[PDB]
Amino acid sequence: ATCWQALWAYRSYLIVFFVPILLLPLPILVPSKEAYCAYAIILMALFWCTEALPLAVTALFPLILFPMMGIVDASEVAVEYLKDSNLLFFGGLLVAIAVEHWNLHKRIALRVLLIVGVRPAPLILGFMLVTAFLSMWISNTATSAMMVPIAHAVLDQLHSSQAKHLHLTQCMSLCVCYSASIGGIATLTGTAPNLVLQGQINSLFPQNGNVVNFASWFSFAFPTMVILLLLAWLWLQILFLGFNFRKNFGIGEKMQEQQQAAYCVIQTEHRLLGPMTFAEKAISILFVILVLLWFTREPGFFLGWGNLAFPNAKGESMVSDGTVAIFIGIIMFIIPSKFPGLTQDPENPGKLKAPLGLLDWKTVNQKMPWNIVLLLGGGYALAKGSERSGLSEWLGNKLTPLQSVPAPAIAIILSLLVATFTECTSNVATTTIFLPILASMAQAICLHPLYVMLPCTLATSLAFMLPVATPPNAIVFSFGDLKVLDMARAGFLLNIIGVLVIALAINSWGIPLFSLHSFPSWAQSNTTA
Amino acid sequence: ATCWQALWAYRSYLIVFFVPILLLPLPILVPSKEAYCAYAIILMALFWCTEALPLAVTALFPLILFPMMGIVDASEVAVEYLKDSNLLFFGGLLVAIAVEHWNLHKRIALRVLLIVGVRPAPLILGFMLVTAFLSMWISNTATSAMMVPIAHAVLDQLHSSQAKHLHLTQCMSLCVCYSASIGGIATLTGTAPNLVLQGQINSLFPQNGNVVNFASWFSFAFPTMVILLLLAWLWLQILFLGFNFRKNFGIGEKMQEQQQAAYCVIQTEHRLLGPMTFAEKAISILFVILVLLWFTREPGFFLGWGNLAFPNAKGESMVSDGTVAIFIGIIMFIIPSKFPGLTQDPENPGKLKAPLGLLDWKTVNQKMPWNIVLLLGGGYALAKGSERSGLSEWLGNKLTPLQSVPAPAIAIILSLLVATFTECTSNVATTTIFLPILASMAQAICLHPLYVMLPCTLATSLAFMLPVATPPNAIVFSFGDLKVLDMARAGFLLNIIGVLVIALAINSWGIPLFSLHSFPSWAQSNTTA
Ligand SMILES: CCCCCCCCCCCCCCCCCC(=O)OC[C@H](COP(=O)(O)O)OC(=O)CCCCCCCCCCCCCCCCC
Ligand SMILES: CCCCCCCCCCCCCCCCCC(=O)OC[C@H](COP(=O)(O)O)OC(=O)CCCCCCCCCCCCCCCCC
Ligand SMILES: CC(C)CCC[C@@H](C)[C@H]1CC[C@H]2[C@@H]3CC=C4C[C@@H](OC(=O)CCC(=O)O)CC[C@]4(C)[C@H]3CC[C@]12C
Ligand SMILES: CC(C)CCC[C@@H](C)[C@H]1CC[C@H]2[C@@H]3CC=C4C[C@@H](OC(=O)CCC(=O)O)CC[C@]4(C)[C@H]3CC[C@]12C
Ligand code: NA
Ligand code: NA
Repeated sequence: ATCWQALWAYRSYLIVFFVPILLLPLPILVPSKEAYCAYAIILMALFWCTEALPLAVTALFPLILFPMMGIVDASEVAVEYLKDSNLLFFGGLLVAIAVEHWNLHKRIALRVLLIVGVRPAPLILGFMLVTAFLSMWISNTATSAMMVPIAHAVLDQLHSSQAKHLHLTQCMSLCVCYSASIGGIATLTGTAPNLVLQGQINSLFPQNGNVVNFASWFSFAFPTMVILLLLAWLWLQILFLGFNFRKNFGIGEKMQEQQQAAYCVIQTEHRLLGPMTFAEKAISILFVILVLLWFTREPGFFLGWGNLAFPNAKGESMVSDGTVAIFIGIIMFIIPSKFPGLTQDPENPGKLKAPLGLLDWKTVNQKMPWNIVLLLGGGYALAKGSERSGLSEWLGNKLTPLQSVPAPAIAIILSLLVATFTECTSNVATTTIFLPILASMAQAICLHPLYVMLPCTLATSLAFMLPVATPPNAIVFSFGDLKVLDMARAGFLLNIIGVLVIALAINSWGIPLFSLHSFPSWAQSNTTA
Repeated sequence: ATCWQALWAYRSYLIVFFVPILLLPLPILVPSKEAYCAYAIILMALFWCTEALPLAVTALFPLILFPMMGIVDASEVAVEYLKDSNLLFFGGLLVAIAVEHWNLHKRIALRVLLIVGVRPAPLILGFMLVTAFLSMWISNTATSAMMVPIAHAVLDQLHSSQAKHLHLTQCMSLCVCYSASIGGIATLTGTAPNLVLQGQINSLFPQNGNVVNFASWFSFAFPTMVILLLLAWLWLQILFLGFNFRKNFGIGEKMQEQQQAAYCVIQTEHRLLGPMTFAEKAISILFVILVLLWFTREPGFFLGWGNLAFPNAKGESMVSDGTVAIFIGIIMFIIPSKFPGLTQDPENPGKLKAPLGLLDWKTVNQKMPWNIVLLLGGGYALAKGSERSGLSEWLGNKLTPLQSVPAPAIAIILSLLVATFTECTSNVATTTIFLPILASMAQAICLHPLYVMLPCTLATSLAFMLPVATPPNAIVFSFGDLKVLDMARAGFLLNIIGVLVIALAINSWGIPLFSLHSFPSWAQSNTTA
């Protein structure tokens, strides 16, 4: 009896000791570098899902596993842990720390609740719609980095105004996370695999006639985005709240009048705030300026300030979104938090004292999620180890004996495999590798390309199970009120739903506007006929 | 009156606003990329010395300055902020956090004080000798990362046993910092520019006869190290303590018997500790194993375990010192801090609870100096911007019209310039660039190489003014009780002392054992005669 409670109390130590031993037949029986990288991937996924170690400690495992298995040496694996996206997260969290420190987050959360109201499922739908609209035009990482702290502030105000809590918290966190990545598929400039697909079409089949452009991508990918967003909202609401759809929408007495009480509490808390202080006004202006600079830097469909000022030899911007975030975060240290804020010096009773800035270093040190910086870096290191061991090439060359399958099932199997492989590795390198293989495979069996290239492009964006794929999937672990098992349990079904929605969009309304029953003349080579 | 105290209270804001404006004639009047990188260097040095901003905030300035001046784009400047040396610092600080959390640091500090005694100048000399002996054989960063927390613990125990304090603290911090870099010059494998010099001699002048080897480097560079260490001890003791040399050595009554009181207090505090706990024994064993693995990984003069296991195609180690540090730090999370430590669960009154590890994440998050990680990264970014703008090449090509100078003054001017340029940039890239220029310059004027190549190699190691050069110079800012102006004030004279000691060693006992009055036959080309 107690000898089983001793083993159940020690379960993390038993997992950490026994899971690496049980996977040893994969590197022992198959002596290859692809097998070693697969060992590292499966081990890190199991350690993240069981939470046997902290997240940031599991994230440091490529630093010891990749040099001593021979994939890549220590100096080359160490420069993967701070890229530009990781710095964009750091810079956005500086602004969020400043917003919370001067009580602007309470004012924003109370205005949001006074506009939308206190009803769980419509409030979640409103956050999902705003996040998806923002990630059509700016980066997915920046959208996540400004939308996650706002949703956390709104949830805290809603839970204090009514005095379940944890399940509504998990639902709103995952809804913002998934909306930031779902909304990026709708525009051609919304996420990087879309531009990789346009470049590979123009490179592999010249004289295609610019068949993939802004309007033809929007006409195909906007209804897919809207259908997938509504299905994601419905499934997350079912999984975390009940099957009721009546207390979810707050309908009926014993719900209608216990919401007027919380709404009156919210009105009282909003009235109890005074006028805006100097720090709140300065941070509001800087926040608006940061979002406006993110819209106009490199919009893709017209020419931004990052193309006019600061171009490279190809006309692209040398300045990125992380640069603008670090710029605003640095400016916050040099602006005084109160302008005639001259305090008499207590340890020097003849001098005055200047006020602190909108940010000081000890607040930033206490409030920054350093473990998420390490988690994002560990994901990047896993992806580079996957592309340097030859595992991505080995997984790409498995899609070639998929030829002996009828055509609507080829795309479904392909989308399943591409979403699953993207859960381990990156998504831009997979789109770089997989598209020539698929283009040759479709040229072999007299099938139109973009019948297999479009589902492969759309499937790299819809991966929802692990924090290693797509930096939004890491950013929701910042406030520490969500487990990885919640994300995997919600994301496993959402991958399958995304696969089915892609199949509906490619077998209906994708066939007319791309002429997918034709085998066009710009795809003919000397091998076809 | 008060209108001057308002301006004096606001002096950091005035510095931050006015220093970038006053330096604008350098990029405006000289429109070049070398001038832009020099602007960034001078601006960051002024912001660090005035402490107008926090150290880690000034360290983030290459991320905004280098893409928007056109030196290097955002994605390439962002991957400079986490290299292997920065990770070695992180991994060593994990072990130091574990040592302090379980009160092993108090036991170590009390044993050190019971052995050495309570006398300031001999205790400082003992720390300097141990640090210099350790950095002859292992990395300078690892030596600094384990010696700085121990010295801090010893200073805290000494100041509590006597109840000035701050000046003795600054003296011991700078002494450990400077000893870690001074001791690395004595062996051929002690620091990386020495091996760069041996490789460049073997590459530029083949059939030299292996004139630079282990024994001939040790015979030249060991007395230089000992003389420079004694002069550094004397100068730091003069600058931070008094000119007395009698209260510094604790000699004479009113000092002799107020030290027996503190020594008896130290004996009482050591006796009041009990036996060692389980956590203290586990951390002591892991600390000894980590130091023994650092000695034997790649010793240079024999074959280590990193050459036998884990070699690359050239036989070098794919595993580094940072890998071993991260390995030990990861192991500390999985070892229980008490073995039958089964606590009855308070929030679940039918189950037990396993103990926490030797490290948990919230302790690491509260205690890690994240700002020093950012400071080391900002230094690496400054160095890469210096080598990509062409500023290092431009500073190298200035040493060529030094030909019209008598020979003992060429080496002195050269060592001054090389130490000053190393204060801004790195030291391995400067040794890579400057040695062919100096070798051709010495072939032009019938002068022996290694009369100019040896002072250039030795001068890149002795730079003591800024945290950007040599990662030990950043690691002493971890405990926040030292300003950059203290380091600059102490290091400015120590650079000149190092230059004079190098001149003494190259004009005495370097002339016999390298035959520096000969112009040998392996340096002749078709241009000489
Ligand atoms: C589509 C539904 C969306 C529901 C809302 C979910 C997303 C909310 C995102 C909020 C983003 C805030 C950005 C930061 C603003 C900085 C400026 C600032 O703080 O100034 C002080 C400002 C005013 O403070 P005050 O002076 O104390 O009132 O605070 C604010 O937070 C700005 C005002 C709130 C804006 C909410 C907009 C919501 C989106 C549209 C909702 C449409 C609902 C449709 C149904 C309506 C029925 C009537
Ligand atoms: C040359 C002068 C050097 C002066 C000392 C400055 C540098 C001190 C570095 C200390 C490094 C400690 C490494 C970590 C040890 C882990 C093991 C551990 O904690 O085990 C428990 C161990 C014993 O604890 P206990 O059981 O409570 O006594 O604690 C220790 O800290 C180890 C014992 C102290 C070692 C000090 C050695 C100092 C270097 C040689 C000094 C020579 C002085 C010449 C004049 C002598 C006059 C009589
Ligand atoms: C949490 C910390 C304590 C690490 C936990 C241990 C395991 C997760 C790792 C660390 C070291 C790894 C080993 C490092 C090196 C090797 C040798 C490697 O040997 C080969 O087959 C290479 C053959 C060749 O190079 O010719 C096989 C995998 C293995 C055993 C690895 C298996 C997985 C190990 C034991
Ligand atoms: C602390 C934060 C608010 C930054 C503080 C401002 C300055 C430290 C920096 C930031 C932007 C910098 C500018 C960025 C770009 C340029 C354009 C650059 O233009 C050229 O001469 C390039 C000519 C060419 O490319 O042909 C000259 C330097 C300058 C003014 C830089 C001068 C120094 C500035 C003003
Ligand atoms: Na986007
Ligand atoms: Na060394």
